[PDB]
Amino acid sequence: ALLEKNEEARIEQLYNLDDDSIALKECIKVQNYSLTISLLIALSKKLTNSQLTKLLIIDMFNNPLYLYYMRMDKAYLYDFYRQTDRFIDLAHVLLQQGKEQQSLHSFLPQIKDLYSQVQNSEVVNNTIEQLQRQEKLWIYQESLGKRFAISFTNMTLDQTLSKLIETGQDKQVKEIVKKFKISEKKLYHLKCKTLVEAKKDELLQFAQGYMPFYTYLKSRGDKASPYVNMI
Amino acid sequence: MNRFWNTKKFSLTNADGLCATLNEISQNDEVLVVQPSVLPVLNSLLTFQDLTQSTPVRKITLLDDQLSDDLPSALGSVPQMDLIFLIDVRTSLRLPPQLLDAAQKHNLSSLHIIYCRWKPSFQNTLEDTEQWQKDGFDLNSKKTHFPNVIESQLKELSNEYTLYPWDLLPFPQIDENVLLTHSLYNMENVNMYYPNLRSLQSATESILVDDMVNSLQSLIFETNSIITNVVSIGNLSKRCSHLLKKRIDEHQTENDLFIKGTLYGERTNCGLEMDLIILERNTDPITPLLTQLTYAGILDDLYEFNSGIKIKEKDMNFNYKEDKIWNDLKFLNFGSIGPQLNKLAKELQTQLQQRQAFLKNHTTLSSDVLKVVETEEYGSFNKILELELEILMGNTLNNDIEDIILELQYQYEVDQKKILRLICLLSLCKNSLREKDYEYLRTFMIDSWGIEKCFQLESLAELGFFTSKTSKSTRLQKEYRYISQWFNTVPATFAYSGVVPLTMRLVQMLYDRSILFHNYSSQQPFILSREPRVSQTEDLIEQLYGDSHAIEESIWVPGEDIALVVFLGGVTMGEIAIMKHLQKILGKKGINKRFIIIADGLINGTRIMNSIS
Repeated sequence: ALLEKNEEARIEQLYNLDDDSIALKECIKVQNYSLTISLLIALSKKLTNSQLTKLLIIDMFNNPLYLYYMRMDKAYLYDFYRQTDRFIDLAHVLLQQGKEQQSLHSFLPQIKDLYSQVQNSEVVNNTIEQLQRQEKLWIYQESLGKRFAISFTNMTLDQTLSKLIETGQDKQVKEIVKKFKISEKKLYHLKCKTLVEAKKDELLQFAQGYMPFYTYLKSRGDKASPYVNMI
Repeated sequence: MNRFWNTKKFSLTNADGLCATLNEISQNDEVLVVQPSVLPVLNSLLTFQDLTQSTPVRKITLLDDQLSDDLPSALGSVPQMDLIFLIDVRTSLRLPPQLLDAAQKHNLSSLHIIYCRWKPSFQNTLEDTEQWQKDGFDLNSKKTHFPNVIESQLKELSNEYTLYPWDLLPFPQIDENVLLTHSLYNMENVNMYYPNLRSLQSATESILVDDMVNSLQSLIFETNSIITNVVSIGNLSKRCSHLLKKRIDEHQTENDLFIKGTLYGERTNCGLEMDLIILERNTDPITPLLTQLTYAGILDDLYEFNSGIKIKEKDMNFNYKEDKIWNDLKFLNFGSIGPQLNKLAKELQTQLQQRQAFLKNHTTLSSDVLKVVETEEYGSFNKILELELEILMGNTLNNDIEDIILELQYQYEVDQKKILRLICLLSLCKNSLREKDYEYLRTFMIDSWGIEKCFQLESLAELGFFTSKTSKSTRLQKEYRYISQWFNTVPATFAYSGVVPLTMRLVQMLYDRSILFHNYSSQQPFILSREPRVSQTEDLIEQLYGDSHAIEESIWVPGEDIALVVFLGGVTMGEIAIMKHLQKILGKKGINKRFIIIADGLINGTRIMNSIS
């Protein structure tokens, strides 16, 4: 049967002979990728419904073709990944699922555990250190966000810092600097960045930076007399 | 058409076939239902007035979940004759669920759908007249096929399966010279080359290469051409060339191999040459990210072209087959548009009103574009240009880069995409970045743009765009300051920051080793060769890619010009501008050729950034 030269008649005969374990190899050898998905659909519908995974572990190797076919179901993609023990795939799938309904911190502990107990690489070590930093940020956000009812949730450092600078808490807003090792250069002309965006001149008493803030005051808005001749 | 590629002649066949099918549906009042992704392509081919006059259809709609609520409003109303859906299943191998839910709920009594496919040239004009009843039923097609393809999943409701295979072959839209095939996006707006899920790359790549090979086979068999020389570049191009060769050598009919013996053959030839130089976008990720300076490039990265060549904000069409003002200004530099427009306006004063309307619209659009370039974060459009020009030649110092990256981060407001593209270019230009800067750059990125940015910087850190100093897919592992010595990219050039694209010189070297003669040359096999050849140019490309096997040269025949330079991975439209310059300069030098640029879909920097997200 396999000596045919029609690319469809021999595919039909091999499957019709009940030797449905070699036609897949021929199909992936010819690289049609259009009849193969049809063959998978036909073969899945007539069997115990549980030996598909058994066939796909040994045969077809990884070749995520059928996985790509089921990408918008989110149900069949779960149990197969769980059984195959592809924990990275499960973590990415649940990450994408959380990305949908504007909620990522809810799924964060799972990533903290899925990427945990991996013992396979060192970039994952950097990822889990970043996750530890995120957890420290979250616990500090909860600590500082509950003293005053200002409705602090999610957001990033700069988003929190920008509103924190207004009505700033001295010796507390700079307290996080030593905890997170914030760069000195970035924070210099940032308080003015967060102030003059609204209606006002604290930079005048900020003389304790460098060149750029001259242009920044020149950019936004008059009153060019401050700090004319510091150089 | 007939060995002379009349590109505009390709347009008529698709329209004629669609009109014939729609008029053969039923002689009544019809309502058309079109998939959202394929509708812009159809509107770019058939106008609404022509569609109404040629066939009795009087309504067009869209596949949406809104139709489910409108099933009792829109579907319940009208329905004079039937409902004819139109779907695209060439990729993603899955019918949209909208029709599945609408069939069972509204309970349609007549289901007819249209599915697109490439032209089956192997059907060879129905193969005469079935050989006088197959010489007594000696041949038959009943059950001599698999029960169904893809649509086998449709086995519910009724038996109303009046499928209709509308044919489709590539046709040019943006310009006469360049055709375009839409195989780089799915129905979910996911990139076909850079998907946002790092678990299924191999299958997606295989599907893309298969579809590209199918389209090339369709065009080749339609035009009746005989490829003689192939210059494959990269890894994927090797598989593409081998698959195309096998498929051509298998499915070809008779009565042409006899011609293949007469033409060409042994001990003789007839002086006909076609070339099939193939490239991959991953080979040169240096120049999909630079800032566009040509008119259509500037108009493109600020307002994204859809599947059809048009824009949402404006109303006038940019089609070249009815207007000539757009023909002479599309690819010119932005600076040389004003005075040219002034001269065009002043010359008509001494001297039909359609021309006046066209020039007025062009003047208004140019004024609006010029106004929006400035006053919108003033200086950024130029500052990015100076920074890119400084980086390309190489002036990075010790830790000074961290000062300038945040210099325009919040002094002038700017989008995330510009910063990400610029930092990717920074990390790619030097071919390596040390281990003492990621710890700060990644920290600042995750600090300023949320927590999900770590996933982006991790996923993007394996395709080669974001690599660290401490089945290869043909990455690039050579310093760019070296490439500025062998090649003369930085001195003739436009549409960029005065830099020649790397693909430009890669194709230049195949026919004339002049710039390669000035630097790194003591002897060459030739100076002006008509046929494409690669010899004594291995070591330079051995170190450039880490393997002396990316270059492939194939001769098929044993023994003025049409060159098919396909582009697997999108076309940065600035390359199209320099392709015409190449054609002109080569024709001036003595070698006369014609270039057709096959594209799988326009690609651009920002359009890439949403892809890997």
